[PDB]
Amino acid sequence: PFDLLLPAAMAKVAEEAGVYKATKHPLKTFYLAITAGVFISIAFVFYITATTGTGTMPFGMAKLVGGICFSLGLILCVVCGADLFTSTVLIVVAKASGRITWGQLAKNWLNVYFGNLVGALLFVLLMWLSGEYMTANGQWGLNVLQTADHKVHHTFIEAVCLGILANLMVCLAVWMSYSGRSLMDKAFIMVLPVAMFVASGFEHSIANMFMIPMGIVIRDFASPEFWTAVGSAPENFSHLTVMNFITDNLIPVTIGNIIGGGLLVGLTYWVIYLRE
Amino acid sequence: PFDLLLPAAMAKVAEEAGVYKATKHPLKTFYLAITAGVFISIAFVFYITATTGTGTMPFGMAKLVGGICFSLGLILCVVCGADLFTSTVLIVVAKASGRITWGQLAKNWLNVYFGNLVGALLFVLLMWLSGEYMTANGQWGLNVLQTADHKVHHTFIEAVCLGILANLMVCLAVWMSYSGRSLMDKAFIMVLPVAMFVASGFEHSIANMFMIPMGIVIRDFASPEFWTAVGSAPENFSHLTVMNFITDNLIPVTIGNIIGGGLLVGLTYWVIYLRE
Amino acid sequence: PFDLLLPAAMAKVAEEAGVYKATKHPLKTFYLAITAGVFISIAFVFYITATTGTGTMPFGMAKLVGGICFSLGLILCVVCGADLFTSTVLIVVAKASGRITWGQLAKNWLNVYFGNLVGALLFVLLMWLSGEYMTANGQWGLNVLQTADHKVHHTFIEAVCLGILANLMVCLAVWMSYSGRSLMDKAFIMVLPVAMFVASGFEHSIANMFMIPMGIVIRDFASPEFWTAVGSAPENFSHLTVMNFITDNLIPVTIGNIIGGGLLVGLTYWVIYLRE
Amino acid sequence: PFDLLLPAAMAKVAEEAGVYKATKHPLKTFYLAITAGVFISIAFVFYITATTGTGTMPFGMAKLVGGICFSLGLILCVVCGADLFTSTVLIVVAKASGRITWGQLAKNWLNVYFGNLVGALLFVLLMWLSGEYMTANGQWGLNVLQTADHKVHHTFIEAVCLGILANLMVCLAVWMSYSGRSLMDKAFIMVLPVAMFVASGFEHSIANMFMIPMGIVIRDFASPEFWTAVGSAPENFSHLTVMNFITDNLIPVTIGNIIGGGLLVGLTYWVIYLRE
Amino acid sequence: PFDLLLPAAMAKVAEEAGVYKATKHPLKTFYLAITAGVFISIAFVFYITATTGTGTMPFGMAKLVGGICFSLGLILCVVCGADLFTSTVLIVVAKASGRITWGQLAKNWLNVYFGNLVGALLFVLLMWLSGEYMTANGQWGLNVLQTADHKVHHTFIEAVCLGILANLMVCLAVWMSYSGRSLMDKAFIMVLPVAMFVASGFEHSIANMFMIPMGIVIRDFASPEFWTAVGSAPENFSHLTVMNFITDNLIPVTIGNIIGGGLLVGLTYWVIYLRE
Repeated sequence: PFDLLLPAAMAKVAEEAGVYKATKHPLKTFYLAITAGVFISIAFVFYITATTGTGTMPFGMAKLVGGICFSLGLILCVVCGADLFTSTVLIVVAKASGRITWGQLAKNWLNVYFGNLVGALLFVLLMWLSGEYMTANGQWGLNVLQTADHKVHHTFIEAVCLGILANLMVCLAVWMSYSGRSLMDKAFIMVLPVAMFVASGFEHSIANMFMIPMGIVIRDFASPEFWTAVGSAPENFSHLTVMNFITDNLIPVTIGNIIGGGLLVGLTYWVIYLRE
Repeated sequence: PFDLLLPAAMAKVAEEAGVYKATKHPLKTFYLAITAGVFISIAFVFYITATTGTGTMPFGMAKLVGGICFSLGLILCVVCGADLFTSTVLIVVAKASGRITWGQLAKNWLNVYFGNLVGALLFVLLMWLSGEYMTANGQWGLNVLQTADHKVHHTFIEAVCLGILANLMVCLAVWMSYSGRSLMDKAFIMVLPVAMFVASGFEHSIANMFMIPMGIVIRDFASPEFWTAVGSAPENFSHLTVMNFITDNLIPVTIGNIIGGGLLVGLTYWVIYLRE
Repeated sequence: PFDLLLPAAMAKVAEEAGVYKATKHPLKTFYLAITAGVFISIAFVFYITATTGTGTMPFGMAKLVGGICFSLGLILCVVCGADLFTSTVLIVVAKASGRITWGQLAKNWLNVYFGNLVGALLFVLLMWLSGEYMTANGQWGLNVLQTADHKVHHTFIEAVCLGILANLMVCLAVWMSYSGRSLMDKAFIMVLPVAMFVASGFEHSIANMFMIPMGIVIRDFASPEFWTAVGSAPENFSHLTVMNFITDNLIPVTIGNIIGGGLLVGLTYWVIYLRE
Repeated sequence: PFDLLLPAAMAKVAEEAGVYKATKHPLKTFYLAITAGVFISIAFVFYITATTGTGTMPFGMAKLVGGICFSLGLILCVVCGADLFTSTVLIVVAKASGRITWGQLAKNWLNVYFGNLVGALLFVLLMWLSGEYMTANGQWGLNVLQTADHKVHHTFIEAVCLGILANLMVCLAVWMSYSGRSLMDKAFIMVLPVAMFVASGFEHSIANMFMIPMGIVIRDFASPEFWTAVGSAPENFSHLTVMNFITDNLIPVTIGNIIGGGLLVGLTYWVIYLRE
Repeated sequence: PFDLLLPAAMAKVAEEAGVYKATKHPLKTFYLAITAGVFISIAFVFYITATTGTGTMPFGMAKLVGGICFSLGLILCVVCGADLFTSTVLIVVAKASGRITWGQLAKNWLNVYFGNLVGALLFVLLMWLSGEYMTANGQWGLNVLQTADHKVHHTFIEAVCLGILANLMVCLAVWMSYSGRSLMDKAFIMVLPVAMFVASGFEHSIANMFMIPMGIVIRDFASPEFWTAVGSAPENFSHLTVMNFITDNLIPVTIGNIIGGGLLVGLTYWVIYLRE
C-alpha cells in the first residue's frame, strides 16, 4: 500500500482513467483540453528558450536539455488532470473492455483535439503580444521559425511514423506514471521518456499546433528589425503556411499519434493484462 | 493517504488556503509578506550570481540554470508559509466560493503587496552594504544593471502579457505543490515551472521590486572604480529611474500578474472543480 | 514495511520473480519480450541522439550522458514488466532452488530472446521509415554506423567478457531494484549501473540486435545524399553484414551475457542467501 | 503523519531543538562541535577541489557547482546531529520562549564556537599533512590562498552584512529541514540555500576558521616548488595573518552571523508562530 | 516510523550491524567481500571511463563528475550487503560496546581484506580480457596508468593521512545511510561524500587494490600499438611495481583507512551516543 503498482494493476487504473475521461461532462472535457493545449504550449516555449543559442553546442546535448524543459507540460497535464489528445487515445483500453462506446470515444477525442487547438492558439496570441520572438536579438523567433520550417518538410510516411514514435513515448510515460503514487514518482518517471521524443525529433500533434502556427505568425507579422537582427527574410520560410501545416504535418502526425499510443501502448497492454 | 492529491482535492486545498490567508491577523500577514519579499530577493541574487560571466555561454542554457537558482525563493515561500502577492492572488478561489468577502480580498492583497515591497527594499539595503555589486570585477553589478535596464524598456501590453505568463507559471507551480505531501514533492514540482518563467523573461512584480530598485541604487551610488572595471557610465542606464519603474514596469506587470494567476489559474480551476 | 528490502529478502523476491516469469503463459512471455525489444531499441535511439555531435566533447563525459539516456529502456522494462533476455537469466535462482525445471528455463529463454529480436527488428523498421538517420545532417546515421561498426571488430574473448560485464551491471541494477518499493527508488537505482555499462562500452545482446541491424540497413539503403553529407561511402562499413553480426557479436556477447548475470549475479546470491 | 510539517509545527520543533541543544551535557556539546568544525572543513575542501581550474569557466556557473559541493557539510551536520555555531544561534527561539536561560545560551554558544574552531584547526593539520595543496600542480593551494586572501579585504560593515546574509541562508536551510521527515527531504532542501551563500560570496565564521588558517599555513610552510608551479610568492599574500583574520574577518562575520540567524530567522518566526 | 533515524538510533544500528557482520559465517563474509572487491572495481572503471578525455576540462569539474560515477560501488555495497574493508572497520563500535571480541574483529577484518583483494584482482582479469585499455585510442589505459602512477609517489605520512581522509568520508557516508529508510535515501546520501574523496584524491585501500594492479598489468602486457597511440613507453611507468604498491601505497593507506573510520567515525560516535 506504499509500493508501486504492478503491470496488471497499472492496466486497470488505465481502464478506469478512460472510463472517467470519456464519461466526464463535455464542457469540463473542453476546459481541461484548453489547459492541456496551454500546458504543451508552455513546454515548447521552454524548449525554444533553452535551445536558443545552442548551434555551438553538440546537437544531442542541446536537444536533450530542451527535452527535459518540454517535460514540464506533460507533468502539468498529469498532476493538474488536463485532457491531452495524445494521452486521451489510451481511452481505447476502456473501449476494448467494452466499458465505453465508440460514439463516446469519438466525441471525447474531438472535444479534446479541438480544445487542445484553442488552448495552443490562445497561447500563440499571448506569446505574440509579449514580444518574446525578439529575445536573444531575435534568435528566439528564429529558433521557432527554424523548428516550425523543418516540421513541414517531412513526407507523409515520415510524419506518420514520427507521430507513432512520439505518442508511444508519451503514452509509455503516462502508463509508467500509473505505477507512481507520489507526485515525485509520477513526475520524474515522465522526464526521460519525454526528453527522448523531443530530443529525437518525433512529432506530437498538439505541440505542432503551437510551434507551426507561432512560426507562421512570426513570418507574417515580424518587424523589419527582426529580419535585420536574425539576418533573414520571410521568403526563406515561404512553406510556413496554414495549408502546408494541416496537409504536410497535422493530418499525418495525428494519424500516427493515434496508432502509436492507441495500438502500441493501449491495445498491447489490454491484450496482455485485460483481454482475460 | 500517501498518494498525491487529485485535481478536485487540490482545488479544495487551494480554497482552504485562501480562507486561511485572508482571515489571518493583518500584522502576521505583513510579517510573512516581508519574509516573502526577502525570499524573492534572495532568489534574484542567486539568479544574478549564477548568470554572471555567461555571455560566452548559449543564451538559453545560462537562463535555465539561473532559473533553477531563482526557484529557491518560491520553495522557501511555500515551505516557510510566506505571503507572496503572486500566490496570494489565488485567494480568488475562496472569493468565488463566497467563503471570503471583496474587502477581505482587497485588504489582504494590499497588506501582502506593501510587505513584499518592504522586504525587497530591505534586502536591497543589505545587498548594497555587502559590496556584492563589485563581485566578478563589477560584473555582478553590471548583470543587475543590464537586467534592470531591459525590464523598463517594454511596452504596456508587452509588460501586462509578460506578467500574465509569469503568474500563470508561479500559480501553476503553487497549485501543483498542493498535490504534494512531502517536502521533496512540493519543492521539486516547483523548480521547472519557475525556471521557465525566469529563463523565458517573464515579469514578476515582487522580483522586479528588488531588481530595478537595486539597479537604480548601483547606477546612483556605484564607485568610479565600478564604472572603470565594467567599462561603462551611469548615463548608459539613464532610464533606470523610480518613476520609469512604476509606470513602465510595476503598474503593467502587477495588472498582468493578477490576470495570470487569478483568472487563468484560480477562476479556471474553480469553474472546473468548485463551481459545482 | 516502508523500508528497503534487505539482501536476504531481495534474494527471495528474485526467486519468486523467476518462478512467475518461467510459469507465465508462453504468448504473454513473447508479447512482453517484444515490448522489451522495443524498449531497449528506444534507449539506444536516445543514446544515439544524445551522443550525436559529441566528438568535440571529452570522451567519457559524452559516453556518461548517453548512458543515462539508455537507462530509460531498463526502467521501462522493470516498471512495465517487460521480458528482457538479460534480466530473465536471473530465473536461474528459481532453477537453483529447484522451483523451476531445466526445460522451463530453456523454453522461457528462447521465447524471450526471439521476442526481443522481433521487437528490436520492428523498431528498426519504424526508425528507418521515420528518416531519423538524416538528423544532424546525417550525423545521427553516421553515429549508428560508427557504433555498429566497432561492435563487430572485437575478438571472441573480448566480446564474451564485454558481455559478462554488461549483464553483471544490468542484473545488479535489476537486483538493486528489488530493494526498492517506490517507482523513484526502483528507477533511480538503475540509472548509474546502466550508464556505466553503456559509457564503458560493454556489450548487451538485445541492444546489439537493434544497433548492428540498423547500421546494416543504413549502409544498404542510405541515400547518396546521406553519403555526401556524412562524407563517407558504404565501403567504409563493408564488415557491417548480418553474418559478421551473428558470428562476431551476437553469439559471443549472448554467451557472455548468460555467464555475467546467471553465474555472477544469480548463482552467487543464491549461494550466499538461498542455498541454505 | 507522512506529510511535511507546517510553519507553526516547524517553529515548535525549532524551539524543542534549542531546549535539547542548550541542555545537553557540555562535553557532548564540545565533541559534536568538533565534528561540525570537521564537517564544514570537508565541505570547503570539496568546494576548493571543484573550483580548481575554473578561471576559464563562467564565474557564476563555477561558484554554483562548488556551492553544491559545500552543501555536504551542512547535510552532515543535520543528519549526524553536529553542533554548528551558525545553526545553534537558533536556540534563541527557546530563549525567547523562556524555556532556556541567558547563561545557558551563552555557555552553549562558547562551547560550540570553541569546539568548531578545534575541529576546523584539526582538519587544517590533516589537510596539510596530506600534501593536498600541491594538487592540480599547486592550483589547489593557490585556490585556497586566493579564497583566503579576499576574505580578509572586506570592510567591517561589508563583513558584518556578508555574515548576516550567510547565516540567514544557513538558518533558513536548517528551518526548512524541520519540515522534512525523510533523509532525502531534509538533505535536498538544504542544497540550494547553501549553494547560494557559497556562490554569492557570503561569509560563514566556521567556514572561515578553516579557509584563512589553511591559507596562512600554505603561505608560511609551502615549498619553493609550490611557489614555482603557481608562479607567485608568499609576499603576494602578506595580509594573510592570524591578526588580520580575527580583526578583519572573524569578529565582524561572527557578529553578522548571530544577527542573521538569531534575529532574522529565529526571532522573526518566534514573533509570527510562538510569541502567542 | 517513516522518519529518518536520529543520531542516537543511528549509533545503535551501527552497533547491531557490527554484531551481525563479525558473527556471520566466515565463508559468507569471504563471498560478500569478493562482491565488494568487484563493486569497488566497477566504480573505478566508471571513474576512469568518465574522466577519459578530460584534460581540456577544469580539473575539479572533471574530478567531481568521475566521483559521482565512483559512488555506484558504495551504493552497491550498502544495498547488496557486501563486505568492504573500509565500512567493516565500523565493527569497532560493537567491539567498544563489548558485544564482540578482539579475535572476532581481527578474523573478520582479515577475511574482508583478503576477499576484497580477490574480487579486485578477478575484475582486473576480466577488464584485461575485455580490451578496455584501448578505448578512446588507448586514452582509457593511459588514464589508468597515470592514476596508478601518482598513487605510488606519496610519502608514508601523506598516504596515511590521505587514507584517514578517505575512510572518514566513506564511513560518514555509511553512517548517514543508517538514518535512511528507503533505497533513494540511503543511496543519494552517499553520492556527495564519495564524490568528495574521489575528487579530492584521497586514498582507499580496496580501490587501489584494483587501480595499481590494473596499471601494472597494462604497463607489462600492453600492445606496442597501445604505446604508439598513447605516445609513451612502459619506462615512463617504471615505478608501477607490485613491491612499490604494497610499501608505497597499500600498507600506509590501509593503516590510515583503519584510523579514519575506526577512530574518527566509530569510536567518536560510540563515545557521544553509546559509551553511556
